[PDB]
Amino acid sequence: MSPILGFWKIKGLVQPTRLLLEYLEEKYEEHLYERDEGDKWRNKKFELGLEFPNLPYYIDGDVKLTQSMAIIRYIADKHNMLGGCPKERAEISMLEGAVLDIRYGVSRIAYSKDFETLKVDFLSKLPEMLKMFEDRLCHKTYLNGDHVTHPDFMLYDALDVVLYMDPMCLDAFPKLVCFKKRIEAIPQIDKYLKSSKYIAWPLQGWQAT
Amino acid sequence: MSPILGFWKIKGLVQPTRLLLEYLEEKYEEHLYERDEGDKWRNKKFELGLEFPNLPYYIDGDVKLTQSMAIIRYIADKHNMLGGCPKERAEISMLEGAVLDIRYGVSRIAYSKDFETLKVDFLSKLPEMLKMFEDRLCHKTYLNGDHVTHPDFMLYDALDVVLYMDPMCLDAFPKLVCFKKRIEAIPQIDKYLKSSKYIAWPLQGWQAT
Ligand SMILES: N[C@H](CCC(=O)N[C@@H](CS)C(=O)NCC(=O)O)C(=O)O
Ligand SMILES: N[C@H](CCC(=O)N[C@@H](CS)C(=O)NCC(=O)O)C(=O)O
Repeated sequence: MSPILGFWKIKGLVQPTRLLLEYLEEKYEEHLYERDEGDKWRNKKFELGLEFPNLPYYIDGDVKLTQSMAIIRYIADKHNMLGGCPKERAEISMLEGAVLDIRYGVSRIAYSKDFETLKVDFLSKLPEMLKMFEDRLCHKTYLNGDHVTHPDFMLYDALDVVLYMDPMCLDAFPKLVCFKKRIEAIPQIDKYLKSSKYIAWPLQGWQAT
Repeated sequence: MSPILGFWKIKGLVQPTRLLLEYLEEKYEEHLYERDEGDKWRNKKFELGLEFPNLPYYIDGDVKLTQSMAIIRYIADKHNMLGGCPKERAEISMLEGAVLDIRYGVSRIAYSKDFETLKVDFLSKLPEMLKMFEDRLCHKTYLNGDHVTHPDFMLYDALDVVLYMDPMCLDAFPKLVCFKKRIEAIPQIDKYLKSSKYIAWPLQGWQAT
């Protein structure tokens, strides 16, 4: 059959994956659970055949995956986009785990209570990470070269997110602010963001702060 | 030259990498910073040539990597151990991101203050993850088959850790308790754990709780 991706109905960690799939004009159906269907899940949580039930999940009829990072890499690997050799592949991973630092850093807090108190403690160190990227896209169109690569989409995420936390963190960093438009300027990505399938909110679990 | 790995002087996220390297009888020198040398770092933090300075780092004279996960995968990829095809590689990733859930879950708290209060909230959900593994090693010697694979070592980590947090979480889960001995029963892994290079404490940043 044609790919079946599932996860809640938000952005969390599936979005980067959404964008990528979309970017490759891939065919896929979505299983979305609401703010109240939190049990509709609890039921099929096993019925599916995942050796590691969790969210999001992906069934290829060729595979049954859990773990968000594993899902996106797969979709990638099925397009040569993972690498060419040890050196390059470990380079995207580096880029990968780099974009992560931001994102996870965004939730290791967002759910807690001292947000307004811990975000400050984050925002102090935020720019030191962001800039690193800046220097990357200085003489490059996308984090790796002329071709795209999932990390590009994963970054487009961290950014869209942070920019709700403080729409100024990117001024000092110009090239990044172009990377965003550059991405949002890919036909594919456009057709999506302007349609119905696009989830504009929330960024995490409805429960979050 | 011969590989050069660096990180603080603890376990954190480098250990799984340590074990693996050791397992492959690889040659490598270690850059270890003490509890007070927290500035000895701050200096070379850039002097090195990492496009994404952070800890741990690895210089192959072929590459300069940051991001712990990227480092271990590399060492792996340089031994066919990463996969064979899309399906299998995304399977180790799944196993990968699975072992992660435990470990990170162990620090998203360990540093905070309500440990003794949040660990309970963790330990309630711990077994639901652990068991998943249990069912994996039921009819297998290691998380993937007869051959080893880095995730095996990453798990041997989560375990050695948790078992300081509550030495009973594994009783109900027998096969895992064998996996531990099974691992600690690899000549290589033995020669290490019983030597000087082995770091027995702490599991995280000295600062931690
Ligand atoms: N580290 C994540 C683990 C998943 C996770 O944290 N999932 C959340 C999304 S906010 C979900 O609620 N999980 C389902 C569950 O707890 O059973 C991954 O690789 O997918
Ligand atoms: N997600 C980690 C990022 C690193 C991290 O959290 N590193 C800690 C180890 S406890 C270190 O202190 N980082 C150095 C720094 O902040 O400059 C990775 O992939 O390596």
